[PDB]
Amino acid sequence: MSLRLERDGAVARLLIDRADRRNAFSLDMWQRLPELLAEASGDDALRVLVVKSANGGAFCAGADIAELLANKDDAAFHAANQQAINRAQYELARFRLPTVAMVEGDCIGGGCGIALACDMRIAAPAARFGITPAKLGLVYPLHDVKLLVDLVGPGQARRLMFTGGLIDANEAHRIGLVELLGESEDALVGQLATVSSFSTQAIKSFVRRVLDGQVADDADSLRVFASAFEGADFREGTGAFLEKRPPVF
Amino acid sequence: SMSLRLERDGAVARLLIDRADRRNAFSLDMWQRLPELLAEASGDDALRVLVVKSANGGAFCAGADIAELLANKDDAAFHAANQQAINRAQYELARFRLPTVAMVEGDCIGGGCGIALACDMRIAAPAARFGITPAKLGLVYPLHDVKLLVDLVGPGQARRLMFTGGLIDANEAHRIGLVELLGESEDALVGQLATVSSFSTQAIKSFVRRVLDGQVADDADSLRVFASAFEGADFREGTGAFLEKRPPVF
Amino acid sequence: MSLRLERDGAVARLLIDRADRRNAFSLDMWQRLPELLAEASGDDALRVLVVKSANGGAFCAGADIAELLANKDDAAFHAANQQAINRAQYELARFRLPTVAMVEGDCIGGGCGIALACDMRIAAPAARFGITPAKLGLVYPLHDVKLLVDLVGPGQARRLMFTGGLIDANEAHRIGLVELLGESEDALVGQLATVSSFSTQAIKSFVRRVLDGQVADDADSLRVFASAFEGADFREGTGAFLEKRPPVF
Repeated sequence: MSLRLERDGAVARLLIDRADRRNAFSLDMWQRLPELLAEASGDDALRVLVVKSANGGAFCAGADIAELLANKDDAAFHAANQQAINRAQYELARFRLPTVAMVEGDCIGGGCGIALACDMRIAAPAARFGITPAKLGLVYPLHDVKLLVDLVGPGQARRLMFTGGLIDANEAHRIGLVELLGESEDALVGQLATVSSFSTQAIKSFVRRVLDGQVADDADSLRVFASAFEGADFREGTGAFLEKRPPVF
Repeated sequence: SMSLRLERDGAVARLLIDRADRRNAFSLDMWQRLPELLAEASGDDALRVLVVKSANGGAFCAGADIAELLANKDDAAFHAANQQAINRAQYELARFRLPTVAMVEGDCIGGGCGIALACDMRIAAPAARFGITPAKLGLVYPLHDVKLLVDLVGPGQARRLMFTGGLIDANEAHRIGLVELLGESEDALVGQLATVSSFSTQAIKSFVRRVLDGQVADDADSLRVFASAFEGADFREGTGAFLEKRPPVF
Repeated sequence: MSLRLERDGAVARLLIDRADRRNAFSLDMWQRLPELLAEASGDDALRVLVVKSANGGAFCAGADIAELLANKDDAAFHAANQQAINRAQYELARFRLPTVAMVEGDCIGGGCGIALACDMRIAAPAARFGITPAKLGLVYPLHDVKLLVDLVGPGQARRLMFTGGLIDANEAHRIGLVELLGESEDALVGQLATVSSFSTQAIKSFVRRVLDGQVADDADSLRVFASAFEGADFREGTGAFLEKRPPVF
């Protein structure tokens, strides 16, 4: 399959495997993505989801161009495609566990949307980023405009979206589009896999609350904080600390 | 008075600050003039990008006309009118319908920094310097402009600059996100901005403004705007040009 | 005297003085902090508050570990500690005057919280930063999640909070966690102490309104702006300029 899930204990990988079209997404792939997220989310052992190319190279060149051109006069297709992309983007960005995009090549348009929906991004030296709807007279979904502005601010967001020009790995790192430069996700994934999954999931939800406009602590966020002390992970943390050993979460 | 003037050149318009003998400092009449020139530029259907720059290079804008400030220091009526005129100019520049670029080649201070902040993006040449200096005279900065600054550089850097009134150079402005690009000239960027879809740039600019105004999710309107693109002439030109392996002419 | 306040005219110093526990905070230090803020705030001569270690080295290694372990099953302690930390953080972040954190060593967990609640941070070359609740199965308070996201954005915030990994002074500077690199706060403090305190206090409040979600000027903010022209600092600013002398605010 051109989009598949691999589950390897604490780590799952969402793999994009369509090298002959530079990992371009078709409508069926967009529709499939939420199903794979649901499969991954149902695994209690999972600690981190990695999104990456199955074969290195391009991360995702964006829209399937043959599909775009074949359906350029098809209103039903455009509506279905809009909904599928928006669903996929919405769900990926709110996946319960930490998510990492490993970008080793071109990450364009809808591909950039996928990367933006992950919690953090690692860029290898060949990585390139761009958002190109202005080159076809199209718009970017507001959900994804917000993901972009959240990371790089409105100046860089407009620079990228108005021009549709590509930027390289170092510039993406400089402007905050990617958090890390590196050849592999292994080191980061190792760190993410060993911490408390109670903590990561709760903190992830707090960050989302802040991004959705929450300004101060309220009764619920105070309760979530306090609930940690009743949890098994806190008991493992304190027990491990007393025994001078690493906690095993 | 031609201390602020508009040049319209097809797809590109230039809002030129032309008061070299006062280092491009703004007087009240220039603040009044600014939205009038924006209205003229906006009425042009052929326009694709507005560039804000010095007519003569050097200083972009050294801030408030100091002679005017001192002469009117006890004049409450002047202060009221000046506050409202500046706030109108800033508000309108920040919401200009098309892409705007500030080309900064020298000192960009106070209200001058306000103008640069109200553009969509900024390019800084090597001699560009930036500062917000109201704390040196016991003044405040408008909340609208505080927000423009915090949007770009965050509250730590915003407070560093506004509390001290100290200047930063082009490289530090670039590092903290006050300017998006370093360069001697706007020509390359303007060329890119002039040749993309103006349907796209205007719609996207409005989306970014909705996000900055606190919009969190897509709604009926934003979903409609997105869908409307496929009914547009620019999309038809885009796909037609792609099939013919030629550049689109939007 | 683990936490103490020095008042030196225009400059006050909140000094963390517990070197034998790497400046770790106990409950009583958290409770003492707002009392010292109230004392500082009552001084009309004050222009800037500096938060720093009394003895260089670590800024604050985080929670008093012996205290944490001794109270691991004490619900009353957890409630009191949560309340004290949140109050201290809330009040420090809203102190009426400019605040500067001078970080010369490790700044971890609750220590990073204190640093984040200052207006700006200077890091010396040995400074290191980390937020580590995920290593103990705990959450970070939403107020402090917001302080972090405000500075570094959601990507870097999640990188730091999910891994609990430390970053060095240069990376903290690169991602916007600290505003300045330097060995000493003296130059910055000199600059802050000589500007208008009418201006700094008013501007600080405007920045806070923006962080709390204010998007446009309103009657109140227009009024605050206009009120500057009736103030003694504006008269001193213009009078000094006319007399070609430095202003004395």
